[PDB]
Amino acid sequence: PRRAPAFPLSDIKAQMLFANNIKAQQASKRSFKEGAIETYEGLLSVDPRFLSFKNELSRYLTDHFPANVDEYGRVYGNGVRTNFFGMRHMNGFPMIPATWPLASNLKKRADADLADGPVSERDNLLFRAAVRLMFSDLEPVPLKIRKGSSTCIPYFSNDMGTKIEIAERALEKAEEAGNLMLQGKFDDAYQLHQMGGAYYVVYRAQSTDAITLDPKTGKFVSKDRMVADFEYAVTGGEQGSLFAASKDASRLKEQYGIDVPDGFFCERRRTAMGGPFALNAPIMAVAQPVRNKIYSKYAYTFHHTTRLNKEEKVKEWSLCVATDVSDHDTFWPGWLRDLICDELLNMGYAPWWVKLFETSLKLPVYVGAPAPEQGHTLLGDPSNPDLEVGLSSGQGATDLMGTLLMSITYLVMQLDHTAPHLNSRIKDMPSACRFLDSYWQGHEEIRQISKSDDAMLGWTKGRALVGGHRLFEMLKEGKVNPSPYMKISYEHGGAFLGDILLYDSRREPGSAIFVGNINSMLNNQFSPEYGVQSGVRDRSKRKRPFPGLAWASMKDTYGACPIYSDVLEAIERCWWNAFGESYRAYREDMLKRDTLELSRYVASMARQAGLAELTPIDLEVLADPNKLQYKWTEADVSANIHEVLMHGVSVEKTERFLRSVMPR
RNA sequence: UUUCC
Ligand SMILES: [Mn+2]
Repeated sequence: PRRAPAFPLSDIKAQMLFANNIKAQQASKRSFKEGAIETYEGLLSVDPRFLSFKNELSRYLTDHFPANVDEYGRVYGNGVRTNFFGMRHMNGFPMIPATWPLASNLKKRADADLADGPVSERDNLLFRAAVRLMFSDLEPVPLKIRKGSSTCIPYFSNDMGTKIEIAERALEKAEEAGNLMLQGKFDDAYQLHQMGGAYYVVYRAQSTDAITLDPKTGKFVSKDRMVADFEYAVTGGEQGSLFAASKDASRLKEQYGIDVPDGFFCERRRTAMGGPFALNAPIMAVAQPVRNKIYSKYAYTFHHTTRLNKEEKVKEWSLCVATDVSDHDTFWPGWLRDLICDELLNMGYAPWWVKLFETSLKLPVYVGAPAPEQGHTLLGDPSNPDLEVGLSSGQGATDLMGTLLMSITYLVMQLDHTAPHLNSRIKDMPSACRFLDSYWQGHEEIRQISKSDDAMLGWTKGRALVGGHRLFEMLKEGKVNPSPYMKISYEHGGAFLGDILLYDSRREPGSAIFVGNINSMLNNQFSPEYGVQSGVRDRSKRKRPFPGLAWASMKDTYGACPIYSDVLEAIERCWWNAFGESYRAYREDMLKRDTLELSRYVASMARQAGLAELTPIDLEVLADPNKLQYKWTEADVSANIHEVLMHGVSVEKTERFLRSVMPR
């Protein structure tokens, strides 16, 4: 196919993406930046003591607590699934270069042998039924906005007052914008209502990534992460190249004079996309009600809170298969965007709104700075959005899009390889809807719990069970992809939304339990993805508002991990060796300070009443709001806490907008 | 100095 058109920042098509204000102009030109993060107040991620501590702790834990994962990927025993070398990165210094995002993934899907559409009429009915059950009996709620998040293109505002106006104006003009777009007038819709333009592409750190220690050599080896250069991204991989980014941290020595201990590497960087907020608002105003619906009526499959919440569902199963999807977002199929839109139109959704939604999934991307001297290039033409990047992370319903794709993909897997007898129940729209409605409520012999690309597939006793074992066996074999839609395999060390499924000697769901992933405690405490941003006065606007609070929820979140005690002690000990102080005491102080600071933000918080009213979820979220993105939902957090992090647009304004969008 | 329960 066509190479995607590309425009340098100086071109008028890219200039038009940035308003005439300093923030926007700076965001367009920002060059590649790196530097140690402030892991905790006053402590840099590359401080020699800190790196010395990480070297001792990581070797020690790996030594004493080797992974306990069987050949079917189930974890048992110490609850450890891999070594602990993941903490060995110079946080804040990225691998170079980061990837150019692929402008079209059609070829990437075809070459991996994935389908370019529903392969059978049955699958077509199931994807559409997913749309009818998800988008149908919605209740308006206010549109909530994350504090301090940017409106990206074209204003790049972080001001709540300005964001609320942008959103309200957007709900008011979405209809006119959509209609413009239905007429092919995208430049007009963008110019008049800022609905269009591009996603603003930033690079985020995945702070821990695999590292192994080669026994032969005595040297550590970091996992290679492949990246696409510009030619490759704009040609969907037909030209250019895909190569291993460089994680070597040696350079930090001559560049910054930072001492780099042996076996420490640069961080894996991932692309992140900020959507043009005027376009996302009208999408988010539908998305939230959709979530409220599936997390209530289809709570069994989609609403996951605690380890025990998950556990209750899974222990009733006779077989539990922990799947893995490779690179979900970039393999996500545009044909599903078109199928969902087509079905929304059949259900009676406003065409103008469907068009806004369709366009949000075909938008050009403005690439910032993947490496020193590269970037500042707009991929795709905003005048006629036609990219196929897969799923953009900043689209307003990204989680729902991944969840609809995968939930149906895993059901198909179960039907295809284990439950042929259920096919006669899926004959037309009504029966598809009935069957999927029952399956999602956990009422069938095949079940699943999922969220985007994480899931656990279940079989109760019955006809499908024997097929379930053959599927599992097929996955263990790993030679044949069990799905025509995405690359599915089994998770090496089964886990679900952060909890590892700990199996005893019987290796059966009924006697298994969900424990916290101890390695994640270590990633969160010693390799955060951001520094403490102590320069940002308003903590509610920071990426890590109250880091100290996580100490208070630690026992609750990881206390069930078998080596919990051991890990806390190895930490205390290495921290002693490295810093001459008690880590525990260090965290109790951090805990007290943040606990006090938090009352400055909580109205109902007696200007010093404890943390008495806060749940463990509340605490993890206050220390790391990102978990509200990949793990929990607004509804899982105390309302007074929710207000610290979010602000809403009037219920009356969203209600009126939603009435003009929905069928009935 | 920049993203979506
Ligand atoms: Mn998993």
